[PDB]
Amino acid sequence: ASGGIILIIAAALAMLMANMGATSGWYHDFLETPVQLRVGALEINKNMLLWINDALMAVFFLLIGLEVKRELMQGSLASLRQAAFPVIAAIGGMIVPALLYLAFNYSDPVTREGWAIPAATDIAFALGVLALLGSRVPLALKIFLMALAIIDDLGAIVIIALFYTSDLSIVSLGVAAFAIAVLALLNLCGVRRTGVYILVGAVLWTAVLKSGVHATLAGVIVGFFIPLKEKHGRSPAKRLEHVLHPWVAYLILPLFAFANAGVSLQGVTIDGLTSMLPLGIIAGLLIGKPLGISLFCWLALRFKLAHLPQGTTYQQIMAVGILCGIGFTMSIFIASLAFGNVDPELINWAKLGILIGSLLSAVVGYSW
Amino acid sequence: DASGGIILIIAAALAMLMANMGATSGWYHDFLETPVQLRVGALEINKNMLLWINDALMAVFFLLIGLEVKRELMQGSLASLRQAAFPVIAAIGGMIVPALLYLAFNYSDPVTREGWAIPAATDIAFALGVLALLGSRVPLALKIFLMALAIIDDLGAIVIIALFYTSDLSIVSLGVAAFAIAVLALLNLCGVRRTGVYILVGAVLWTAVLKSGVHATLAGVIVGFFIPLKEKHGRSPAKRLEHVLHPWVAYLILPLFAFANAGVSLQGVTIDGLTSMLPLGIIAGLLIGKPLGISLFCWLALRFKLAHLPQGTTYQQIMAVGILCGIGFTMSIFIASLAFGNVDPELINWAKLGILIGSLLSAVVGYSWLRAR
Repeated sequence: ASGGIILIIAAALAMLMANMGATSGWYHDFLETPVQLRVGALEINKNMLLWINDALMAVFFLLIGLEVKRELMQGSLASLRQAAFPVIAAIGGMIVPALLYLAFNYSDPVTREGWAIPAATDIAFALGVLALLGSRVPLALKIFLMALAIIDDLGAIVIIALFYTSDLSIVSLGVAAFAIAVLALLNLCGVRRTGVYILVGAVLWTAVLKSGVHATLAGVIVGFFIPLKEKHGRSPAKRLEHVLHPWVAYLILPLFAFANAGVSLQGVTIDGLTSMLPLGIIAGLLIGKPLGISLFCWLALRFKLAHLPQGTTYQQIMAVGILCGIGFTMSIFIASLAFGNVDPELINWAKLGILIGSLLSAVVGYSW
Repeated sequence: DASGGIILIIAAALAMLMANMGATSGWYHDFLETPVQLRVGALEINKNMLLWINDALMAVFFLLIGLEVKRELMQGSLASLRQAAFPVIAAIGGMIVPALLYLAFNYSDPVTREGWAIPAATDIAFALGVLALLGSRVPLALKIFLMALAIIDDLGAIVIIALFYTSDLSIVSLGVAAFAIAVLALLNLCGVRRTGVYILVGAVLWTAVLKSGVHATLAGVIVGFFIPLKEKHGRSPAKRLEHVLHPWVAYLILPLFAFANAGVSLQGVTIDGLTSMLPLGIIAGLLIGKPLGISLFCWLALRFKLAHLPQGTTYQQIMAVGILCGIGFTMSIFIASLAFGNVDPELINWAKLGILIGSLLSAVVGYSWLRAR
C-alpha cells in the first residue's frame, strides 16, 4: 500500500504550496510557464503543465497497455465469460456518474462537456485503500477492481480521443499510422528487444505531440505491441511492466499529483461547493459510482448474463463501488482535457469537486 | 564482432550519397541546418538540428565511455596504481605529435590554428572494427591497449576544448551542474544501485549544460563515472548497463552520428583544395602524426626504463596500431564540429575531407601492413 501514501503526501504538499503566501505564486507561475518549441516552420506552444502532463500520462498509460494485455490474455478479461462481471460493473460505473453529473450540468453547455470527469477511478489510490486493510481481503477483488477501473479510464480516454478531441494534422496521422505499422511488423516478425518498440513508440508520441490525449493513447498502443510470449522463460512485456511499476507508483503519479492537485482555497465557501460543477462531480463520484456499479452488478446477477468472483458475498461488490468514487489523479487528468482552452476557473472548481468527492468516497468506503 | 565498423561505413557512404546526388542534396543539407528554438519562459536555446542531434548522440556515446574507463581504470587493463602506464605515455605522443604536425601547416592562419586537436582523435569503434576484421588471433591486450589508448586522446581532447576553447555557461547553469554532481555523490556514497536514478539525475546535468556541446558531452562521462561498479550478488549496475548500452552505440548511435555528420558535397572538389594547409594538416597529423608519434614515444619510453610491454608485443605490431590510430572518422568529425563552430561554414567541410581521406589512407595502410605481420 506504499504507493498510495506517497501519492497523498504529494497532493498534500501541492495544496500546501498552493495556499501559502510564500509558495503560492511561484507554484502557479511555474505551472503556467509558456514553452514554445520551434522546429523550422513547425511550432508547438504548450504551457509547462501541459508538457509535463503529456509525458507523465504517456508512460503511465504505457504501463496500463501492458496490464490490459496481460489481463486480456492471462487474467480476468481473458475469457468472454470471466470478463462479464468487470465490464458490466464498468458501464454502470460510467453512465450513472455521468447521468448524475449531467443532471446538475445539463443546462450549461460549457460545463456539460466534462461529463466524463466522475467516470474515472484512480487505480493507485483505490488499490492503496484496499491494500491498507489488505491483510486478508479476497484476491479476486484486487484484480476485479483493477480490471474495473482500467476499462472506464481507457474507454473515457478513447471516447474523448474519438469525438471531443480536435482533429490532428494530415502529416501527423501519416507518421502515426506508419509508426503503428512498424510496431506491427516488429511484432509479426517476432523481435523481442523492448527498447526498439520504445524507439518506434517515441516517434509515435512525437508526431501527435500537439494533442495531449493522443500522446496519451500512444502509450497504450505501445503497451499493446510489446510481446508477451514466454520464450526461454523470459517475457518482454512482463519484464517491462515489472520495471515501470515502481517508477509509476513512486515518481510519475506523485509528480502528476504534485503538479495538478494544488488549488487555492481562498474564498471557497459551502455555497460555492454546492454549485452545479463541483457538486455534479461530488455527486457523480460519491453516489454515481456505487449506484451504477451495484445496480448493474445486481442486474447482472439476477438476469443470468452474470458471474461472481470467489468469496464475494455481493456486499463487497457495492463496497468497492464506493472506493471507485476515488477519481483523484485520473479525474483530474480528464478534467484538464475537458476544460482546456476555456475559462481558467472551470478546472479549479473541478479539482475541488474531485478532491471532496474522492476524499468522501475514500473515508466512507473505509468504514466497510 | 566487426559488424559495428561495417555498419559505420555503410552509414557514411549513404550520407555521402545523400550529399551529392541532386535529388537528395537539397533535403539533406536543409534538414541538418534546420533551426530549432526552445523557449522556456524567458530562457531560450537556439541550435540548428544537427547540433541537437550531436549533443544527444555524443552524450550517449560518452556515457558508454565513462563506464569503460572506470572499469579499465579501477579493475582493467589501463588500471590505476600506475601499473600499465605504457598507454599513458603513448597517448601524450598520440596528441603532441599530431598537433605539432598540424600546426606546422596552419601556424600562419590564426583561424585554422584552433583545430589543432582534430587529428588527435581516434574512432575507437571503426579502428577495432578493422582489427576484428583480422581478429582471429590478435593479442587481446593489443586491442584493449588500442581501446585504452584511444580514449585518453579523445577524453583529453574533449577536456581541453571544454577547459579553454569553449564558450561560457551562466552561473545558474554552473550551479545546477554542481548540485547535480552533489546528488550523484550522495547516491554513490549511499550505495544506491538503481541505474535509472543515476540517469534521472544525469538528465538534469545534461539539460543544465545544454547550451554547450562539450559540457553536454562531459556530462555523459561523469554519469558513467558515478554509477556503482560493485559486484554485490554477482550483479553489477555498471556492467549490466554497459551490456545494454554497447549494442545500441554500435548499431544506432554511431551510424546515426556518421549519417548526420559525414556527408560532404564533393562538387568542385579539386586536388588543389585538398593540399591546402587545413585538410593536409589533418591528413598529415593522422596518416603520419599518429604512427610517427605513437611509435616514437613507445620507443622513447621503453629505452629509458619508464615503460612496460604487453605480453605478445613484437613492437612492430604497435606500429600497425599507430597507422590504425590515424582513423579519426567520427571522433575527429565531432572535434572538428566543436572547434569550427560560429566561424566560416566551409571550415568544417574542408576539415571533414581531411578526416575521411586521412582515415581511409590510415585504414588501408593499417590493414594491408598488419595483414603482412
